[PDB]
Amino acid sequence: MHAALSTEVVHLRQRTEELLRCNEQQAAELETCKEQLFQSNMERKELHNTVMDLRGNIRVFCRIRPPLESEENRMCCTWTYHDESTVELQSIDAQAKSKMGQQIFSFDQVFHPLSSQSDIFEMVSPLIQSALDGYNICIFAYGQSGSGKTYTMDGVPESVGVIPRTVDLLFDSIRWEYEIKATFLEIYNEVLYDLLSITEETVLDPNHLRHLMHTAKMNRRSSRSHAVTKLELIGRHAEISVGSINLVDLAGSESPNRSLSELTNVILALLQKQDHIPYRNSKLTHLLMPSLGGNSKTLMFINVSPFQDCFQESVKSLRFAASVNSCKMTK
Amino acid sequence: MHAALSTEVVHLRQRTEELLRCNEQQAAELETCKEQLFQSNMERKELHNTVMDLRGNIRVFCRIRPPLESEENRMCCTWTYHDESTVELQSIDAGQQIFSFDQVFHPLSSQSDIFEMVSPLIQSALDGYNICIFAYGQSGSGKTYTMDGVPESVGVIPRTVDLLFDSIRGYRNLGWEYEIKATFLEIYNEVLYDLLSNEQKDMEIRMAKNNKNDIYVSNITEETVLDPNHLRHLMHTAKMNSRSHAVTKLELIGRHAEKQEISVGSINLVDLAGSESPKTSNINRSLSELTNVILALLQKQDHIPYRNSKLTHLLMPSLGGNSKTLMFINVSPFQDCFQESVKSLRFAASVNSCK
Ligand SMILES: Nc1ncnc2c1ncn2[C@@H]1O[C@H](COP(=O)(O)OP(=O)(O)O)[C@@H](O)[C@H]1O
Ligand SMILES: Nc1ncnc2c1ncn2[C@@H]1O[C@H](COP(=O)(O)OP(=O)(O)O)[C@@H](O)[C@H]1O
Ligand SMILES: [Mg+2]
Ligand SMILES: [Mg+2]
Repeated sequence: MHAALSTEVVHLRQRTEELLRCNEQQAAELETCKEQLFQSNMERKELHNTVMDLRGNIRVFCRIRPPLESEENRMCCTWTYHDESTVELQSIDAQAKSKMGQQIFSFDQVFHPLSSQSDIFEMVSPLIQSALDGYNICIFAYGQSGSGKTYTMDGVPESVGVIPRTVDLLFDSIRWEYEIKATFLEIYNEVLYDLLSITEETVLDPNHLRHLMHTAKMNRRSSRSHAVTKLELIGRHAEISVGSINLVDLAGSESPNRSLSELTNVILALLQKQDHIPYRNSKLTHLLMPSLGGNSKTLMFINVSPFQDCFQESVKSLRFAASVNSCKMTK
Repeated sequence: MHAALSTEVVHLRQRTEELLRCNEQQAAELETCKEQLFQSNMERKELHNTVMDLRGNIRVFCRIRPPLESEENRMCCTWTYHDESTVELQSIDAGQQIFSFDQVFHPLSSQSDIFEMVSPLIQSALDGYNICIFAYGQSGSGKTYTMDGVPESVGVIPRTVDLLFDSIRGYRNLGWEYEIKATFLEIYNEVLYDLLSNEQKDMEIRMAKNNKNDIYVSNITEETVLDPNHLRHLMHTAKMNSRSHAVTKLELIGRHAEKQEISVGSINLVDLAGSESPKTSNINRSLSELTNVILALLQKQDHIPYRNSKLTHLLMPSLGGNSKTLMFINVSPFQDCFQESVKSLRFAASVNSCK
């Protein structure tokens, strides 16, 4: 019995130890693997930005939101992702899939419904920073109501969002003298509201802005209005670099008041009709003019719903998103 | 005590079991992380190649060298750098001379400046692309100092290698193992010469083994670099060995055991012979043949006569397709080199002339 037991003890001891060093071996590799994956991710993004710049074409991002717990029984259409920038959608009924069929679109980046509010911002960040270095950055969220425009731009108190993570980046990148001119307005019928037509107030502290913004979001079928938000920056250091971080939140061009229809006519003009562009044919287009044409980095979000009942609309959205990413921004 | 050993056996089993599961869980993590790293690297390579395409798959640069300390008063012609792409020159003792490049390096541009144009292509070579770094110009323009450089200021090749080993080291953290095939040769009068041997012989350019498109130089010395010391040794052995072309080829062969993937690319650092006009008591063919192959590639042609010159045949698998080429046109900042400097630069005109 002694011998036998002895044999076990020895065996298990070697196994325990040989198995222990193996655990360390992996941990070392796991640790290293993360670092490398992290370095790889960082590279792709730097390169993804270099690429989008040299291209010139206004950046277009697709964001596909996940279904809310409420609509737990709401049918979804088939979604295929060919890679980081190409997304396809197919209807539940095959009688439409054969007749024209091939609903595949390719943008600068497609966000899966699992994407977080950070995975989004991390792609917008570069623009926000370039604002300080003297650049006019614009960014809106086209899409049908219920798609995610407001959730992307503003977001929810629980999580966050573009606009407000933007401030945490607008000040952090300052830590040279920087003066900021916050601005809020809205367009229901075709008139401007809030503190404007007239002006704004200056930013003082991150809290003051994080508040000034919350102040505006108050006083808000229901949302067929564009939510713009200007943010002029001032570079002194002591000739004065100036850049604005425009933030627009479109209404929704879903199957129907119709200002968005004039925005598309702009996009089309950004290619053909090089002669007179319908910039001055919409109160929205006018404020977004220094973005669609003039030297300015424009980033648009294309919010879409994964629901079948939204198919026709998703396609209209995706389809319009394609032409926009075709405009070669002068810059 | 049997009981004592008996109790240790149970606890050792509990420990082993609890250990087995910990390791198993780490395996699942590791595999996933490895799977994501490879894909992530695959997209990074794609993104990198896009940037190179955008900057141009065939770029031409100008590099004017500073006046030599061996002549304070030998004349310089009237230079005038219009932008960082255009440059002009003018004679003093006998239209307009204005040429555009992807970038113009003046006499103050350092070797690092030059390498900043190449550095990105080393990554391209490790990602399976074939690069061609060319140094065109008349004797004295600065071709050698550019490509090889000097010990006080190493040139393209030495920097390329240094970057190469560092990047190769890093890649091991992704599961990649890299090997470098080095070959050094000289082309004088359409005749190749091995710079790694003393034995006079014959080396013909035959088709590769795994591809009727790749090249193969029979009787060539193909060293498999063991480490930077080995390579260092070779490069020195080779320099020790005018009117010919010098070609230092680095073949980057990466292997990924786990994914069973390979990545084969190559850097072709060429030191073209002088482009001047000969006298009495030719190479200017393998040279014109080279510029034409680059011009032919630009105009996107079909029937390219690579096999025309010994050089264009050798670099054939690196002059077309995904391949990237940098043409550093060296120039002498002197009046007596006006005609030639204009000739050298004039090539840039033909390059961008391709609408
Ligand atoms: N990406 C997302 N992840 C989680 N929830 C989202 C996401 N996008 C939108 N939502 C939620 O979906 C609903 C519609 O979003 P919302 O921004 O109001 O659509 P829109 O503003 O385009 O009409 C809201 O209930 C919102 O809080
Ligand atoms: N950028 C430079 N800086 C300092 N010296 C240079 C530079 N370019 C060329 N030279 C020098 O000019 C001379 C010309 O030789 P080289 O560069 O090999 O010319 P080539 O290859 O065109 O025949 C060499 O002595 C070299 O060291
Ligand atoms: Mg809304
Ligand atoms: Mg030389």
